[PDB]
Amino acid sequence: FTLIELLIVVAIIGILAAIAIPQFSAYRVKAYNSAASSDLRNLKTALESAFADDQTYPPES
Amino acid sequence: FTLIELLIVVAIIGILAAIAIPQFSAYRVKAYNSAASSDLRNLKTALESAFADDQTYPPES
Repeated sequence: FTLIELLIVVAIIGILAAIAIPQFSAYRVKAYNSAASSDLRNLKTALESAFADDQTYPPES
Repeated sequence: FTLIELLIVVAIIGILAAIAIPQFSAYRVKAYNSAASSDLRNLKTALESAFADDQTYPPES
């Protein structure tokens, strides 16, 4: 509308364009880690189930 | 909160929804089996007790 109105908008667009976007890197690597430790604690039950069938842990591959 | 925040959540919900759920089928069939072998080894003591009363194993049914 008025030149002064178009001077507040550009003064607010500048504000709302920098709101300290956080580093969402550590908060995701923790999920990837806790998939692998879960997966290992599960894998152990398969190994120690298979031993109590065969008196041996499985052959590799 | 922020669109980027709602992009990590959907990136973690996808992770924590696939954590390699193991096949809990063999680990239960072993229990059903070891009920029946226990039950037989017990049933034998009843048969060979009853013989030493009557000089005969029981009639069927």
